[PDB]
Amino acid sequence: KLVEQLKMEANIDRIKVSKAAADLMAYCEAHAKEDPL
Amino acid sequence: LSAEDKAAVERSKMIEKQLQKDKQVYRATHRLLLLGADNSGKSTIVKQMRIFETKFQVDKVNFHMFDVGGQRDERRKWIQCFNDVTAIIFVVDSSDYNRLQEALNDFKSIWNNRWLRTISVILFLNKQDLLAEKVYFPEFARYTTPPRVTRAKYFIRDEFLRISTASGDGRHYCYPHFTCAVDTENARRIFNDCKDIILQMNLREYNLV
Amino acid sequence: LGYRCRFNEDFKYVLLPVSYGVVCVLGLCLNAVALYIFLCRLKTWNASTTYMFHLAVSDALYAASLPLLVYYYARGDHWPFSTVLCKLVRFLFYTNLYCSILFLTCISVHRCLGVLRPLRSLRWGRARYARRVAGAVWVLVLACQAPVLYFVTTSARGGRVTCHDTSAPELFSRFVAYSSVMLGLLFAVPFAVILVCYVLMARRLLKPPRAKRKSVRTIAVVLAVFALCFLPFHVTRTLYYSFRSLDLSCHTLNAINMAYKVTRPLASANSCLNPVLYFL
Amino acid sequence: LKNQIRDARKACADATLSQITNNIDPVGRIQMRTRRTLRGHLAKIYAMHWGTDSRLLVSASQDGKLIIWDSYTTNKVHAIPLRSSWVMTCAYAPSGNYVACGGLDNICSIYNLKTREGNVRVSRELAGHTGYLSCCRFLDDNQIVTSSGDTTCALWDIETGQQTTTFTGHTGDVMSLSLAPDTRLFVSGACDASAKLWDVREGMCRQTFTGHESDINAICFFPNGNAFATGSDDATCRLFDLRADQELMTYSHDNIICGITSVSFSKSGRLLLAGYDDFNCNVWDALKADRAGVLAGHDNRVSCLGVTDDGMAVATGSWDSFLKIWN
Amino acid sequence: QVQLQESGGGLVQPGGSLRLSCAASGFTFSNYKMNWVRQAPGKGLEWVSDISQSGASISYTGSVKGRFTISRDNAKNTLYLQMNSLKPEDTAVYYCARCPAPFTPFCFDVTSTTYAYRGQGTQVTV
Ligand SMILES: Nc1ncnc2c1ncn2[C@@H]1O[C@H](COP(=O)(O)OP(=O)(O)OP(=O)(O)O)[C@@H](O)[C@H]1O
Repeated sequence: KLVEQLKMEANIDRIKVSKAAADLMAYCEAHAKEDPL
Repeated sequence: LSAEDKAAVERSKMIEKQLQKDKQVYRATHRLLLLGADNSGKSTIVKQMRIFETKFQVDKVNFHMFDVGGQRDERRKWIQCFNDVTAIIFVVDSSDYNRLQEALNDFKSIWNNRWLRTISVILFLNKQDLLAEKVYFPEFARYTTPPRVTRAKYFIRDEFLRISTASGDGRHYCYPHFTCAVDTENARRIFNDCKDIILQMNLREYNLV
Repeated sequence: LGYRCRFNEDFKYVLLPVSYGVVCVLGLCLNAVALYIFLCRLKTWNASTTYMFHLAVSDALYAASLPLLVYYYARGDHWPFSTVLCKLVRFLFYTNLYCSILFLTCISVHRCLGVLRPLRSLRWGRARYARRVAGAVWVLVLACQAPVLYFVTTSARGGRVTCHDTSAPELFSRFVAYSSVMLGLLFAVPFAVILVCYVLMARRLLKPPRAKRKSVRTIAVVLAVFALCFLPFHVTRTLYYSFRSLDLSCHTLNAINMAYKVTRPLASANSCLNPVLYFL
Repeated sequence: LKNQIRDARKACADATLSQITNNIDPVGRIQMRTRRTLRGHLAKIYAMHWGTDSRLLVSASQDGKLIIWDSYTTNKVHAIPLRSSWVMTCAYAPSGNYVACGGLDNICSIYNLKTREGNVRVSRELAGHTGYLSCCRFLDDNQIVTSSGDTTCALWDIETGQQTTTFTGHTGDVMSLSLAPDTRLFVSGACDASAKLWDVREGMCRQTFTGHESDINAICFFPNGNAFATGSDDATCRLFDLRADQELMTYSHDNIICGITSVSFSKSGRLLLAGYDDFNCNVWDALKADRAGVLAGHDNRVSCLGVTDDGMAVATGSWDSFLKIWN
Repeated sequence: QVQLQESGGGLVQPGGSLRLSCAASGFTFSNYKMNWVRQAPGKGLEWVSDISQSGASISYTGSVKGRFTISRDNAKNTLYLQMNSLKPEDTAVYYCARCPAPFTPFCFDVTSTTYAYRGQGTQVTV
């Protein structure tokens, strides 16, 4: 089961870390107005 | 000061009164955690003075023992639930010398855990009738009593007490008792040792220690 | 000053003011510190903490009453302030003294029940009843020390007026009866029950443990401190009052005045050290 | 073939979060003060949950009591006696008419609050798990996702009382779970120093994240659902991205040698609130990995910590039997 | 990914000597207490050795003292079990184990049936 799961999860559509960081930054910048903490 | 608000505060007051009534009986009872191996025969001590919950009363004081066994063999996470128990009961198969090393390591890991370092442990060396007839560790040659069955029983007790006194000072204590298979007085033992434990906490909070 | 014998109380103005001043300053200092810990950096409010808080309050009130008395003693037995201030000062002095005694008694009884009865005393809830016990103690001490306001007056003898501690003349029999009753009720019973409680506590602790002998050492220390501070004070005060009620020599009265006035600083020192012994 | 996965994760790594967010204005020193102290529980608080209405919260304690508080007025709406004093999880239904719990009894007990002229009673008991119940979260009034210490998670049907699907591929006891905002996925962190993303409909594991070093204790989804955080026993919080399939941040500082018990995000996701076993709580800059505040008001151990749905407050329960609302 | 890989497993006569070395990876070596875990044909999971994070506290099973001296290298991320006095009653599989938490010598769950931070093991036959 472990090798089958590894083979299943090895074929994924992974994107660049820069894009994920930019998306997180965009969300936190866009929603910073409505965070009362 | 509305009617609905006043009813809410009244209901909260009734709930708090019930909570105080429950607090009266919660502190007057003592929780005991039962630990040991599969062959330890801890259920024998359970049925003599009676997740399995065992409730018994000695000197009008209510004791409630918990033998949790519906779990896996990885207990580093759920053992944190038994943090405010009055005592931990350890039951040891003293007559099966093959597993005394694992029992000793189990007691050692209980002793040095950060979440159990303030909880005292009552020790029951259960299978003593089998130990007497029956009679690994190389220290039995040079060991001297502080027949041979007395040497063996006190040597196992001394191994447990050496592990206990190696690291536990001033916060929790070990209470070794020599249990038999048909003992009918372990309720008195648990009562007296919990009494000593609460006396020690009392002396700590009375600024005398 | 209708007295035939004249006391050579030249020792007082040198002994009593400095002792009262030092006791008051330390007492206020460490009692304020302990109250600060209790009200700011502590949320373990047991029965012991309740009794200790009330004891600290009584000690602080005693140390607050002391400055007027050191002023009076340094003024050469002259009280030019008022006639009600003298009554209030004596009333607060004795009220705080006996409140401290009764709260030490409450601490001793609590500790005795906790040690002799570790498990059965958990059955009945007594941590919340500590506030009721403390309030009853305060009410009882105030009610018992109310006649001090009547008895203590301000009278002028020569070129100076005096803050009477005992009573006015021609009323000494009533106050000696009242003081015998008060001495009985607020010292003979509390000291005896403190003695019994700590003796029984030590006894058991001594019946087997480094902790179970350190606790006995602490018991001996606190019991000896209470005895040394309070027993000679009350014994000499009773002897002084009885011999003034009777008729004796001037030298004997001077000697008992010596002893009473030198045992007063120990009574103040009890409030001085109580915080260090019971918290630190 | 784990080396191939590591190489593929390395190939997509071109901008570290510490570098791509190095020119962002730091937040101020977050100073939050206690507003309410909830003082009705007898023993240590084990868990808490917030109602969707952002006013009512449920909590669990060692004394086997389930108290529903009114955070605005500090008044206890309910006080439910449990059959077992050993619980570790609380769940408040989104509709607010049900409350669940569980623990060493291995049973998720469900209590109906909106009864007809009757007190709160056990509506159902889900008894198919093997290990101790660690976490449970209502999907709706009829579905609840549960994790336990038998290295499995399960989705239940409350009306019938048996599991619908089981999420079995995991090692070590699953300690926490976090529902996605879309309620179509959930992540679970276990004691094998790994976290897995599950599909509720498919019942299969889609991703695995193995950055941590010890037992993962808490897990929380990012507000947009594209990331999550994990607090573990290695005294370190880390941030993982579902799309990048790799760790992005490591909220670790020296002189912190205690495990993280609770993890929560703010409404915007800028603040990561983490409870610790060193008596206190920390506020983390999620995209800068730098400290921003401390909630030092508890006395024994911060066991639970949650941020309100509208984000107006953070409630932190502790082992000192007190809950605290912060703002 | 916490990975522990061992080596040094081969058939040895009742005499002779052997050495085992586990190559730790994926975690900080010097913050954790580590141990040695033994198996055998048809029995459970045993416990042989123990060493602290600093290396100043060593504990042995009662049947291995004076024969199975251990070592660790925080710089090289390795932990050893030098076997010198072998007996035929030593055929085993040896796993290099680790405490679950740092600064924590609990190792509560080290010898469990399933343990995440344990190595695959090398068969030491005699
Ligand atoms: N029988 C007496 N003979 C001589 N002097 C007395 C006598 N009784 C009282 N005095 C004097 O009267 C003063 C105060 O009388 P009182 O008894 O009320 O106070 P006290 O208890 O003696 O001690 P203190 O005066 O310091 O308060 C004392 O200074 C004392 O010298």
